[PDB]
Amino acid sequence: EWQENKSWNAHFTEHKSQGVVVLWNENKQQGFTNNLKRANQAFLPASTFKIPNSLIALDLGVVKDEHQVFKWDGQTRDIATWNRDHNLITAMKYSVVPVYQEFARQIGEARMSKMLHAFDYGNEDISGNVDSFWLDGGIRISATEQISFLRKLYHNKLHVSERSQRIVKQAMLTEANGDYIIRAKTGYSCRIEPKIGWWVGWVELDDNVWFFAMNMDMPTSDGLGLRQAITKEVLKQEKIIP
Amino acid sequence: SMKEWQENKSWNAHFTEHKSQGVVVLWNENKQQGFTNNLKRANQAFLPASTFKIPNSLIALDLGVVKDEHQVFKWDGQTRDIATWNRDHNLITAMKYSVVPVYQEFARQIGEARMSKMLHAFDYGNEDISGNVDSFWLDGGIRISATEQISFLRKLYHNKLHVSERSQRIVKQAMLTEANGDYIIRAKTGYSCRIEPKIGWWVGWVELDDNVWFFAMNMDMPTSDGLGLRQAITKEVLKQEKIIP
Ligand SMILES: [Ca+2]
Ligand SMILES: [Cl-]
Repeated sequence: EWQENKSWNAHFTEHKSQGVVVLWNENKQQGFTNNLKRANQAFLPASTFKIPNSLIALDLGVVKDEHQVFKWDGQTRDIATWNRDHNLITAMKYSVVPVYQEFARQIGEARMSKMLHAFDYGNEDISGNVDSFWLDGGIRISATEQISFLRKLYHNKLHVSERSQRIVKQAMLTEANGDYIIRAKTGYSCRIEPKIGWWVGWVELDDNVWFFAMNMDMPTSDGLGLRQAITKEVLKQEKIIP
Repeated sequence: SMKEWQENKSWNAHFTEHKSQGVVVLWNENKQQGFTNNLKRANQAFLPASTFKIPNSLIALDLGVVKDEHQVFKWDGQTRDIATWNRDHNLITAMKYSVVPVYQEFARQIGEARMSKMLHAFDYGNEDISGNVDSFWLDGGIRISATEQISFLRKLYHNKLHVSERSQRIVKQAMLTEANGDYIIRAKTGYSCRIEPKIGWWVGWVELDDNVWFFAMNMDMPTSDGLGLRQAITKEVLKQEKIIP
């Protein structure tokens, strides 16, 4: 079931914003959120789509392994970290859109649609550019739907090879210490209103796993760090992390 | 500057500062070159102690003794000195807390014949497991040097060991120790505390955006009070060489 804890809204309004956090306790099969309506509202996934895009590119052989080098095309884009060679690990880390646009072109519309239907990923609608539909096209996915998809990935239940799922979970690694491991992906939907930031993933503990998906209003890029900061505030307050 | 192995005695100051002695060995994967404060000790073979949990994990996975990283190894109900051992574990947490009893059971199930054959294929150390099948890495005959640990770890990193790619990916997951926006460390600690010379170990690697740095260190450990020096001295070297900030 789901519990709504409206008191968590303060975590957003104290930053002059609005948003949703969704938590899932895997051992207890219990969900929590500050806002049930928005937890189930579907938005563009923006660069959180790099999780399914990575899986499809690996399973089909577009990407051989996490070491294959994708050479910079020599065109200088706005984010300096994009203007260099990458592998799957660093393309995820710096959210290198052009590398993933090339993945999508090579996958093709037909195979992309077939795979997203098999994943049950959002509204499964890739209209718009084959190479940008997750940024300004027709695909929409909610925070609760992100949890469902991530749970399948965590348990190697998606209809792609076990190897592809293990490689993407490695590439999602974001933080690790003696208390917890976070595997996750950020997103920033900055073209189509409502402009929002995403953070989706999970926290591995010794004894349990907490899945999470959050999004928040993002009228400018100045607030992007609040995606992880707000989430961690909630995790700390609830004694999931120290 | 073309030498495969180069001695840099300036790192000794990190040992001297902590009234300690030992060896740090680094390997720059992009440049295929190595660095150490003590070439002689870098090539001296010691009991691996709990750094042996890396090969032991690989063998148990590949033979099916361990199904995967979620299988639960129930506590046998016997209360031992390290409190974190006295509970149920999986591969991730058994590696993290270095739960010896779990891996002793692994070794008994693998058996001496299959254990010997696998270490031979791994070319691991002196490949000699005389002693108890269940404790030879703690007080038996197997010995491995720091440079030999590097070579073995490089094989693991590239999935070049003879076991399945899946077994190798799982163990590399279980070796995860630290990760942030600057680096990822996959490593395993050890403490040889039964047979002289008593020593501590830390072996593994540091993943950067555009390179990997393998490391293996051991140091004299007359009592357990200095165990934190294994990571501290290693990190002091990594900082001096600008590998981590
Ligand atoms: Ca595959
Ligand atoms: Cl990992």
